Parts: sequence; C-alpha cells; structure tokens
Amino acid sequence: MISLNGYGRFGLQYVEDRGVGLEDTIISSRLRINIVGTTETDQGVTFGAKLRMQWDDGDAFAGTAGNAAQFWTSYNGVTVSVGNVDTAFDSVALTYASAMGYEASSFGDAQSSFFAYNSKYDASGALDNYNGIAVTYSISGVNLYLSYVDPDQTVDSSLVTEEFGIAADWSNDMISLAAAYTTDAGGIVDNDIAFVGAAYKFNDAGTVGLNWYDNGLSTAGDQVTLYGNYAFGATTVRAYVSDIDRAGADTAYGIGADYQFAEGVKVSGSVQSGFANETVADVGVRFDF
Amino acid sequence: MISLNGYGRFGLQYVEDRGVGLEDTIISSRLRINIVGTTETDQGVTFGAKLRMQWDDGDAFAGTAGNAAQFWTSYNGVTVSVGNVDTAFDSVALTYASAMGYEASSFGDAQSSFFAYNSKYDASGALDNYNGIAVTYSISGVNLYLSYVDPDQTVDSSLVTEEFGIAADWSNDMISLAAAYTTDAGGIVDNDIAFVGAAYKFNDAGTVGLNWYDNGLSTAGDQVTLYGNYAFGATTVRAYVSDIDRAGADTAYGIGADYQFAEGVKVSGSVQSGFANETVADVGVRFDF
Amino acid sequence: MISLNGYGRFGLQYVEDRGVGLEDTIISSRLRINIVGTTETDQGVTFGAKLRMQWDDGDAFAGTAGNAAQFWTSYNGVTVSVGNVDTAFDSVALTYASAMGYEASSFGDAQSSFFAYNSKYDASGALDNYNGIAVTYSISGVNLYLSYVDPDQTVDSSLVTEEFGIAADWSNDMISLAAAYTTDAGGIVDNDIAFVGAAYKFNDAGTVGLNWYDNGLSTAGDQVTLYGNYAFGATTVRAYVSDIDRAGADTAYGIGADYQFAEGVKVSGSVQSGFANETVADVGVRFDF
Ligand SMILES: CCCCCCCCOCCOCCOCCOCCO
Ligand SMILES: CCCCCCCCOCCOCCOCCOCCO
Ligand SMILES: CCCCCCCCOCCOCCOCCOCCO
Repeated sequence: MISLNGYGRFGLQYVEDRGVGLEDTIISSRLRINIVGTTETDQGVTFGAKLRMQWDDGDAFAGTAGNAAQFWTSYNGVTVSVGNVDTAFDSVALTYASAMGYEASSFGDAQSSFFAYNSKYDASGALDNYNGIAVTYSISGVNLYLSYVDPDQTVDSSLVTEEFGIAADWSNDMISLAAAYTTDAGGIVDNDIAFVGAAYKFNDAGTVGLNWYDNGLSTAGDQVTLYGNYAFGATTVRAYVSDIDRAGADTAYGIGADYQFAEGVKVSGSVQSGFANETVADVGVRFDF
Repeated sequence: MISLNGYGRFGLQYVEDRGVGLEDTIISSRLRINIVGTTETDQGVTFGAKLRMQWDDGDAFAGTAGNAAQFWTSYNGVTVSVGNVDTAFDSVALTYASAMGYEASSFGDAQSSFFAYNSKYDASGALDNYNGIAVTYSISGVNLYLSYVDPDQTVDSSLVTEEFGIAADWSNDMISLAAAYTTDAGGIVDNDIAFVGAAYKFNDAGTVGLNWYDNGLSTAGDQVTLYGNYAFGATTVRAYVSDIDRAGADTAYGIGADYQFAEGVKVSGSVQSGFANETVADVGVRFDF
Repeated sequence: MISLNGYGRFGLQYVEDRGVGLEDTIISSRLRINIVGTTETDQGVTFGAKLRMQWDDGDAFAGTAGNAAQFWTSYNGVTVSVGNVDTAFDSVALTYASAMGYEASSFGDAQSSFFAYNSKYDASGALDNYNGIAVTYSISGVNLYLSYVDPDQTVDSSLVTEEFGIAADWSNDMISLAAAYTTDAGGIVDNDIAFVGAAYKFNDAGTVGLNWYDNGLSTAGDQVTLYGNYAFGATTVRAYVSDIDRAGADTAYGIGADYQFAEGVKVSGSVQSGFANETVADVGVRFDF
C-alpha cells in the first residue's frame, strides 16, 4: 500500500535588521509531502519505507526533490529502522516543547549540533553514504530510543566518528519526564550532549516545564529553558525564557499563541528575542492534508 | 487529502530547416503530474497547496523534479494564492484561444514577456526567491484576476522591479469579452502590456474571435489575431491569422484539427507559418489521467 | 487514473577486499517508487505513462528525483511504447533466471553492454535526447519484442549509431525457450549480441536451464550459464555456474536461497564467485507495496 500525507504553511517572517539591502519581513512558506509505502503481513511484522519531498522558500533552483530513504520493520511495539533514521536526541518527548509560532521555532530549544532525520537532499555530498540504524520500543507510557549513525559507512569505521544516542521518556496523565544522551553528536569527536526535562500538567488547561541541557562542545554551554502554555478554548498561549552559560549572552524569551481554526488548520504567531538580542516575529497558518 | 492528476502527450514535431545536422522531425512528448493537497473546513474555508512534476523531451539530465510550491486559501468565490502563482495576463480567458495542434502552440498568442506559473525548477537560480500573491474572484459569468510578483522578495523592494497585473473576463452563452493589463511585465521596467479580446459563438458549432495586444517593449509591437474554429461531431477544425507591427514581418497563420477520440483522449495536428516565415507542423495525442 | 506501486529492500552486501580503507560489508538498500498514469477508453485502447523515483545507498547528493518518461498505447495484445522504453534484449524471458540474493545479482547474466529502461536521471547529459520506440505482442504463450533506440534523436540519424533489437520467448507448462538478437547494442557500432536460452521444469518443484550468449565486442566473449532452482515449501534454493571465453577467467558460480516470508515479503541471500575470483555475498529483505 502507498500513502501520501503532508502539510503546507505560509505566513510572514520578520527578523529585526536582517541585513543591508534585505527586507526584514518576507513571506516564508513550506510544502511537505511524505510518501509512505508499507507492507503488512499476517505474522504481525509490518515493513515500511518513506520518502520526503520538501520545499521551503529560498530553496536552490526553485525546485523540489526527494531526500534519502528510510526503511523500517515493526513487531510487537518494537521498531528497527535503517538509512535516514530519526535519532534519539531528536525524537525524545519534551525537548521541543517550548517551540512556538507558525514555524515552530524557539531559542529555548537545545543549542547543540547533532544528527537528525534529513528532510532534504544535500548538495555538498556530505550525506552521500550517511547511514543510520535506530531502535525504538514503547513500554506503555514509557518510550525508549536508540540510534547509531555512521556518516560515511563505506570507509573503515576506525577512520570516521560515529554518533551514538539513547533516550527514554515516560508519562502518566500529569507529569512527564524525559532524558537523552548522545556521544560524538553530529560526528564531532567529544561533542557529548545530554538532556533532562520534566513537565507538569497543572490542569487539563495548563502545563509548565523545564528543560536542562549540556550542549557539549557548543559555544553556548549548559542551558536551561523554562516554558509554559495555557489553553483557552481554541486558543493556546505559550511563553518561555532560556539562559546559556556563554559569557555575556542575554536571556532569551518568547511569547506566542495558537488558534485551532478547524481540525488540521492552525494559525500561529510569536515574538521572540534571542541570546544576542536578535528580534524575531512571525504570524501564519499551517494546514495538514 | 492528497490527489494526483495529470496528462501525457506524444507525437511528431516538425520544424522546417531546424539547423545544420539537426533532424527536422523528432518525437516530442511531455509528462505532467500535479500533486494537490487540500484541507477543507466546516467554516467553508478550503486551504490548498500544489506541486508539479513535469518532464519534456530534451530536458537536462533526463530527469524530473518538482517545481516551487503554490499555496491558496478559498472562501465564497474568492481565492488568494501565494508563492508560485498564476498571473492575471496568463490566466484571463480568450488570450490562448487560437492555439492548436497537440502542443497547443500558436504564433497568434501574445508576443510579449511576462511572468507565469513556473512549471519547473530553473537551474540559473533566477527564481530562488521569486514570490507572488494573486487574488481571483468570480462574479457569476464575470471573472476578475489580480497578481503581484516580486522576483526576489529577500531584497529591499526599491531595488527590484515588481510586476503588477489585472484582468477581467465575462461571458454569456454567445459573446465573451476579455481584457488584461500588466505593468513591468516580466520584471522589465516599462514593459507594460495589454490585451483586449472578444469572441462570438455563432452556433453551438462555431466561434470566431479577435485578440488585440500591446506587447510592450517587445520587438513585435502591437498585434492582432483573428481566429475561428468549427466542430463537426468529434472533430474540431481551427484556423488563425496574426499580424505584428515589426517592420517586414510576414503574416502568421495556421490550420489544425482536433479529434476527440474518447473522454480524456484527443488527437491533434497542425501546420503553421510564423512571422519570419518559419514552417512548423505537428501531429499527436494527449491523454488525461 | 494515477497509481503508485514499488518496493523497498535493505540487507548486508559483502565484497571481499573491496579496497584500501573501505569496509567490505555495508548496508545496501533501495527504495523504488513507480508512478503510473493510465487512461482507458471504451474503444479498448488504453493509453499510459509512467515515471520512476529510485533511491539507492551511495546516491549522489543523498536525494531522489524521477527519471525520463515512458508512454504507451495498448490494444488487443499489442503495446507500442515511446521514450524511455524497455528493450528487447533486456525484456525477454529466461535471460535473468540465474539471478539470486536480495539484490538479484548474477555473474551468469549476460556480460555485454546494451540499452535498457533507465531507472534514474544521468548527470553526464548523455541521455538528454535519448528516445526509444518499442513494440511488444503476446501470441498466447508466445511473446514477441521489438525495440529501436536512438541515443540522440535531435541529430541527423546518419551521424549517430541506433540500436535495434528483437526477441521472442515461448512457454508451455514445462519447457521454455527464449532468443534475442540486438545489433549496435548500446549505441556501439558492431557490438552485435545474441541470446538463446532454454529451461525445463522437471517438477512443479524444480527447474534447470541453460543460457548461451554472444557478448558482441565485450572482453568476455561467448558465455554459457547453467542454472537451477528448487522449491522446498516456502524456501527456494538456487545455484548457477557460468564460463566465458576470456583467456584465463575462472568459472563463475553462486548459491542462494529465497524464503517467502509472506505475500510481498522475501528474504534472500547468496554467496557468489566471479570470473576474476571476486567473492561476493549478501543477505536481505525486499517488501512490495
Ligand atoms: C532541488 C531540485 C532539483 C532540481 C535541481 C537540478 C539542478 C540542476 O542544475 C545543477 C547545476 O547545473 C546546471 C544544469 O543545466 C541546466 C538544467 O535545466 C535546464 C533544462 O531543463
Ligand atoms: C532535473 C532532475 C534532477 C536531477 C538533476 C540532478 C542533477 C545532478 O547533477 C548536477 C551537475 O553535477 C553533477 C553531479 O554528480 C553526479 C550525480 O549522479 C550520480 C550518482 O547517482
Ligand atoms: C538527485 C536528487 C536531486 C538533488 C540534486 C540537486 C543537486 C543540486 O546541486 C548540484 C550541484 O551544484 C550545487 C547547488 O547549490 C546548492 C543546492 O541546495 C541548497 C539549498 O536548498
């Protein structure tokens, strides 16, 4: 069976003083198409493969291609995947929970470098033999994640730096906890990063959380992000503040809202301020198809 | 929801004395696939996005990719679109009504340069930040069209030439009228073009029309095209003659036929002569899927 | 109507002493998506077109695009195709019958150069104006095939070398016979190749066959391949031995097995040895969607 899913988003993206002779506000948009092929068996093993075609404003040649494949095999709550896989640090819960606005951006997200599902092709040739293996397992409210990524699998392994990651998250109805650790993140020798987060749903209406990170070799250093959101019917108000160890940095912060216009249609905006006093704002829509 | 539609066409394309060591007749064909994603809401606002994958014989690398996206939002007869939009001068009725043959070509089409929906990627990089906004509105038999296209939206607007177009067409059962005007057409300062056309269905079987254009800065100058067609059951006979102001040009003309073989399947041929006495002929099929 | 079909395959691919500083075993995988558009008519003529998007591990830019189109028209057992067609030597039965392993490889396949359906784009530009025409006709158990391929159809034909091929195969329930001949195979003046094969199903469980080839201008020279397979319930055991005329070559051979895990899911492995004593082995899965 083959199925297609995706989304489109378009809105205004404002960056204070982006550059000499550059408009500070443009229309930024993205079109995402996923192509999923799956084969189900009567033995309960589901085989799958996916491809992604993703277009973003400003993309080279004003064109769209697919990325590199991802294959998986699933059985009894376990999934093993190969090729362009989702990684542990990028898949755990809570780590992207302060993101806001129609581009789901946050300075309160982790300031480190690490591998992740590659949504598009890469013109530098750096991903040509990139190959990952990941394993996930969901023990009810408890998710476990494991990923190994070799940036160039054709070359003797002793000559390249492979990334190894693990994560686990857990949740009941009102508390969630999440943790992840990754060594040689992004193929960088000694770039070892970690994440621990916790969140509390202090209603059915509100949640507050805290994420801490060790950003490994990044200039940012350790980081803490405090975030919260509140739902008022169809609108959701979100806010966060984040600090890094880097000498002299400002405290990052942001405020935003999400309006659930209909199932599949969300209007979102945000005003944020970064660690180097960058001012960014957005307003747009996303629709899921 | 995601849907796919398209067509394929293949036939012979003959160009008199195309060039030294070049075959005058080749097999020219095109494969077009549209990918449409739409999200409907109970509030009557439909959100949509589309992508196109188009292959033509002779295409670089013998490959196919998608073009840049187009997004739209529709409500009560109004449609607002963003990104790679259809423009006013290219979308009005009647302006392509003399086209014929399986490649739907005509020297009697407007001889100017202007922006239009870009069916493919562009290897020069000229379209990378091309961004348009269009608005259409259909007041029963009366269509209205508006388009604004900024060729590079990242750069201060004062430094680039934006294209602005408007058009309207109207039709009852037997007369149609259409008009369009576009300033700085194709991003060219002072390339201001206009179109006025009219057509008369003098039966349920025949139509005759006239299109006049101001081709702006083009070498062609003003132009007039007279065309007509007649349906004989499943066959349609078409003809046109066109003149331009350019000193010394020949009167362009063509004669063709369309055979409706089945719903979705059309066999078409044509013999045409251009403004510089070029001789072109074609014969082929198009099938819609 | 538009339909999508394809498959995904992933496993281990081992090449003895592949190269200094190169891992002998990697994970090799392929994702194939076919896009088929067809238009049926009440007159019994079916029009079709297809496109292919194929990703293989190691592919340039870690991306995927479509290849060049293929169009066809079918009526009463006859199919005429244009553009990127299947050729006679590549489509006849039996010629790939000794292939084994999850990559369906065999040194016992023909050692010549010839044109074939191009599954992907080609970055050299060599396929840009490549255009073929093929005709197949199936007279019950008897298939006939014809293909003409012009590598650059825009240039006077006298200046290029066109490939012409024919083949026929025939089968009752227990014997199959197949033959093919192609002149100027692969666009190479005087590269004339031929194939004759025969196979005998000596049960409902076993088959043995022999293929002979004239590999035209190749260094290999004439070739003979002897192969056989036996089905044991859900497993199939295959073997082959092949010899070429090239002075000094080793006898090529291989042994493999296929496990039909479920409809659409096949686990396959193989150990093979080539003409220059290369050692290759594989083990993997293929799933059809
Ligand atoms: C990301 C979308 C895929 C489109 C990228 C193809 C990029 C092609 O160009 C790479 C640079 O070299 C220039 C190519 O020659 C011109 C190609 O297109 C022209 C005729 O169809
Ligand atoms: C228009 C279809 C998309 C295909 C265009 C990709 C063009 C790639 O080449 C651009 C020029 O540079 C050469 C690239 O290196 C070779 C690529 O493919 C070979 C292995 O899969
Ligand atoms: C085979 C898949 C299609 C992808 C191939 C596109 C190849 C593009 O590069 C060709 C070589 O020239 C370099 C291009 O400039 C960078 C492109 O992408 C970056 C921003 O989206």
